[PDB]
Amino acid sequence: MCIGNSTPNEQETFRAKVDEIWFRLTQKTDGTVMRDFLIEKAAEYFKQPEQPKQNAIEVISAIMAPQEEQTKSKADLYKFLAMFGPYETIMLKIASLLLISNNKGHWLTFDPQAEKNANNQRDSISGWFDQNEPNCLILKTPTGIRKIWNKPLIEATGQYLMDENGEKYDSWDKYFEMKPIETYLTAYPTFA
Repeated sequence: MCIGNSTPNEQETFRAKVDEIWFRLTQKTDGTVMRDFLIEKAAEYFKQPEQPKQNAIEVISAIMAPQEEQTKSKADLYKFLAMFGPYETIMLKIASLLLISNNKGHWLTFDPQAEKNANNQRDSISGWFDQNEPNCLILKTPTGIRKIWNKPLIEATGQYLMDENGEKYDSWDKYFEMKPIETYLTAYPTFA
């Protein structure tokens, strides 16, 4: 498990930050912790000024895929920060991906083994984050498979996206506008 499309410095620096925030949230340097405890701490720490803690809890909880997984380790936090850039705008990057996913068919999934269920699909849309490369979102569209990388170190204000071709994007909104998920005609004759 390691962030992809990043240089050695980026991987090294990202690793440090994960160790830091983990220590700051669990008051440990490794080991595991109770699920409800990690979500609680992450919520009050990653929420926005005007965001209800309950809302931060629901959002984080959903993203922490296994709803029935009692313990959570530093790997789980590593995974979470890898998908949504730095912790300063974590809630902004999530708002952006979800913003599109909830208004385009609810194609995003966090539940592990989300890939083993993707092969059992032909004419459907499915998007999940790679398990061994957390910052990479694999999109399964009717026209093939796309790859888009989140820059864990770049805040929401910057261009935190980067596809396989190397093109950078302002956010999940901007990208799913330039590269729409589906393409179907809606034009219609009008003999008014």
